[PDB]
Amino acid sequence: IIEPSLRQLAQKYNCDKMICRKCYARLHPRAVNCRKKKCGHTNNLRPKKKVK
Amino acid sequence: MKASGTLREYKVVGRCLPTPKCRTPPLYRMRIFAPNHVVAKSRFWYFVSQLKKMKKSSGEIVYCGQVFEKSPLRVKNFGIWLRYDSRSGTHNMYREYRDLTTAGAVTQCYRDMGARHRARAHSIQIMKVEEIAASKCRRPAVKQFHDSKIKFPLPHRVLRRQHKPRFTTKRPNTFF
Amino acid sequence: MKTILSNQTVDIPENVDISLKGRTVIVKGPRGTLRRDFNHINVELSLLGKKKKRLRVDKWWGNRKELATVRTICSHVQNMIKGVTLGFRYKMRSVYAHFPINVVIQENGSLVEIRNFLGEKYIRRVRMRPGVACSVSQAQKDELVLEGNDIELVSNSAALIQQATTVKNKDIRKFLDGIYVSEKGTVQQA
Amino acid sequence: QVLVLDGRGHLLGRLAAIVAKQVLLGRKVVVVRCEGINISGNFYRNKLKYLAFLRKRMNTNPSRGPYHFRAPSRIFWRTVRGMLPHKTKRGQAALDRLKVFDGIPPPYDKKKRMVVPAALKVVRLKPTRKFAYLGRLAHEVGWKYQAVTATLEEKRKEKAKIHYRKKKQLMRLRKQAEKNVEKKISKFTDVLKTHGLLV
RNA sequence: CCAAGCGUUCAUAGCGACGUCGCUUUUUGAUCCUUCGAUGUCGGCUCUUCCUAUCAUUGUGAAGCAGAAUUCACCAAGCGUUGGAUUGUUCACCCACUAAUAGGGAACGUGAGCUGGGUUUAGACCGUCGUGAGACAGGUUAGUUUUACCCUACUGAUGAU
RNA sequence: CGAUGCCGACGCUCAUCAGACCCCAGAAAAGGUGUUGGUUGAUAUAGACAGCAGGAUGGUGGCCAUGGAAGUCGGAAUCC
Ligand SMILES: [Mg+2]
Ligand SMILES: [Mg+2]
Ligand SMILES: [Mg+2]
Ligand SMILES: [Mg+2]
Ligand SMILES: [Mg+2]
Ligand SMILES: [Mg+2]
Ligand SMILES: [Mg+2]
Ligand SMILES: [Mg+2]
Ligand SMILES: [Mg+2]
Ligand SMILES: [Mg+2]
Ligand SMILES: [Mg+2]
Ligand SMILES: [Zn+2]
Repeated sequence: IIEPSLRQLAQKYNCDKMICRKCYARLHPRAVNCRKKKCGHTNNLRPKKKVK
Repeated sequence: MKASGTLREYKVVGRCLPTPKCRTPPLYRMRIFAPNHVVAKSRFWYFVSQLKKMKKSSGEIVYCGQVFEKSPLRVKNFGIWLRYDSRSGTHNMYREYRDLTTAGAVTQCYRDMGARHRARAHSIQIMKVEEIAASKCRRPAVKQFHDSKIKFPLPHRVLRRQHKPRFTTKRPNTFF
Repeated sequence: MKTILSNQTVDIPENVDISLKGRTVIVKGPRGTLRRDFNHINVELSLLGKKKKRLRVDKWWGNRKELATVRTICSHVQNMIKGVTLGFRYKMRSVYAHFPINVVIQENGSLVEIRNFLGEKYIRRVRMRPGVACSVSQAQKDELVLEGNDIELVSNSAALIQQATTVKNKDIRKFLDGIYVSEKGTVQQA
Repeated sequence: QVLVLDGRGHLLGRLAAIVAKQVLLGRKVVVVRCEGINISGNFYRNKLKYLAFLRKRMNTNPSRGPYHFRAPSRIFWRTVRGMLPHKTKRGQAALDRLKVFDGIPPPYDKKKRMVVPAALKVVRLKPTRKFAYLGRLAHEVGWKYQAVTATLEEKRKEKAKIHYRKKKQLMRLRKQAEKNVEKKISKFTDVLKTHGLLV
């Protein structure tokens, strides 16, 4: 179906991010503040839910 | 108060009034910074009234003189202990400056609390000024000048007197 | 607080030859010649050292924001020294679950056609940046190899042929298909 | 008897505020090359600023309400008209002295043109602040003759470079005649030297 | 906004008690400032433009997003948001289609534009009240809807400099 | 639009909704690793903060309370 190491790439880009609970931005994994000016660079982030 | 012009550095002493009980009261020296002696005696009474149970009427000013500088030709490092109010609360501070005179550094401290913290000349309360040795300073904006072979260029010399040649042929130069 | 001086120093190797017309650093070496005008930074670039062993950047009286532009420059010049002496090789793989991503290189590398991405009938054609040579490699089932001197061009053409192949209106957590940059490296080793 | 101001490198409101006073002082001013003028503040900000001007039209008959000139010359003229009493016969007479142009038309292409160092961008604008060219901004807000003025400008710079070379030549000749003649102008030079004209 | 709980688990996918901070003037009030030598007072029909607090469509971010369907959010008001049974209705309700059948403003847009069903003169009927004349945001039925040729605006038509 | 066309002083501030002067004609709670200044408290050549390994177990799968929860669903415990 797919190889696990080629799955780590696609998950590194499509699934392994952080989301801003205030503006739904898509921030890199090691993010503390959102980068969008529309939320105030809020520090209220969460992990991008893993698919099941 | 209003930090007009350059502040002078005044030395005001003053005592309560003689009475039958206290045949002679203790004198009280203060170290005021104000535009002129008329404002210096009024800040002397502001302070003495905020410390001792003593008012302008119940007392007297024994001496109000200006204290000059002991070395106005040596660049010094003054450290000041502020005490001021913001829109919400009141805070103590400690700020450092490089200047030649103490009253100079205090004028620069009033213009600095005005610039950075928008604190009017009447909220501020200088409580201690002290000439500090260059190896006791803390602010990196003032430690950076403690170099013996200091060297830097003036890199963007913006043209002033823009209106004397107001209409000119050649364009201005900024490298010098 | 304005800082008096803030400076760095890139160390040029004896193999490279570098010169600068003001803030226009041109770097010539074994693989080509790269020029990057820095006229928007307001620093002083000095080509000090006899035979030019090093390049020294200076910012006089710079606030915190302008002190950032120092290491940025010293890192772009070292990415030109690197992309002129070694090169930039952006090895990248193709990930597909069912429909194989049939990629093909035209125009001697300056164009890439991607067919059958997610079983679609639209043939994505991607014009490469001028200086970036893509080529299907060997020893790896499905991957491309991008090659060039300028990292901004190689990395941007890789971002172009990565963003071209994106899933739309689906669940990008389950539909993990695309052409992703796997390895960043150099043409010849060191 | 006339001011020829090169609009390149100048700030919009500062140039206007300075022209609108000489013009009111009965002085004939000609602002040339009105697409070199650059406003302060990042481009997209100045775009949104002029697009908002475009959005102000008369709701019942737009053929009457604010006229939005799309050329840089007429945008400068329009912004000088804000610094004049253009509703009185001394502000209409004022405006009748201003004469704005895009590029350098051939009445003023062969003319030394002045500069206003009280309004330049290098003088009036910190180097780390962005700005917007009035030419580019007019092109992206509905100016059509940018690609024509560009060629008609390069076709002029190529023609002036010849004059400047034929003039550096007429100054090398003169700088070497001031050496072939130095023997017999030796008495007329010291008199120009003891009075600071030739030192 | 905070976050006790809901959500198999898990405060913040989506919600949210206890509190608390604001926005609007398309709800009703409060006030009585202008108008009583009169500003024609409900709806509907027709017609234009504008708002965005987005139902649909374009481009996107997030899910308890496998797909399909569907929720939350963003840039966004360009372009759409219908045909009918009942009621004077506004509102409401149902049928049918649809991509969707979003909410609104403009003197609660619009009577020298119409209509005049309702409201709201004088005629009469019924009920309750009053000894009575008479009363009833209680029902019923019949009941005159005037003028532009002026100035502007707009639409077209001559011409003027 | 009369008067700074001073070589005025010192700083703060970038706004893809900037800001701009009693009454006054428009905003709050709550936020920001935007930037600037302060306060208190730590550790740093007995070598820090980052950055690239191992190892987190014996008792113990602790007792507890449950259909069972074993360093992880609850609670007092919380010692070698
Ligand atoms: Mg779907
Ligand atoms: Mg729960
Ligand atoms: Mg009237
Ligand atoms: Mg009337
Ligand atoms: Mg009327
Ligand atoms: Mg919106
Ligand atoms: Mg009405
Ligand atoms: Mg009417
Ligand atoms: Mg009527
Ligand atoms: Mg009727
Ligand atoms: Mg009746
Ligand atoms: Zn965010």
